[PDB]
Amino acid sequence: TSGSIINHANNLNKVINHVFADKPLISETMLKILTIDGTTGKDGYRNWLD
Amino acid sequence: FLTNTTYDIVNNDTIDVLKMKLRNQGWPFVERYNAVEIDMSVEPLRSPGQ
Repeated sequence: TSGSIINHANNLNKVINHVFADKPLISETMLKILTIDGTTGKDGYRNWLD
Repeated sequence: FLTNTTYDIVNNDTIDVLKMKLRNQGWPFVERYNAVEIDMSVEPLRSPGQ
């Protein structure tokens, strides 16, 4: 349903903003792996969380 | 492009014949896939729902 999709989109953005605020929850070791294709680290973690 | 034939050669060819030709050459993408329907409803705010 459109309601479930929208809920996932908004909630996940809030989570992804909180984890990267101040000291990130994920070390730079994974960020290098997730950004190997040039994708921004914030976008890389969000796609992996999906 | 893939089987190395001119358009006029395969003008009378049927869909299944073309699909068979591509698969022998080694091209897997020879099919079209249906989309998935999503249900959506708007809230009855000063108006009947949709």
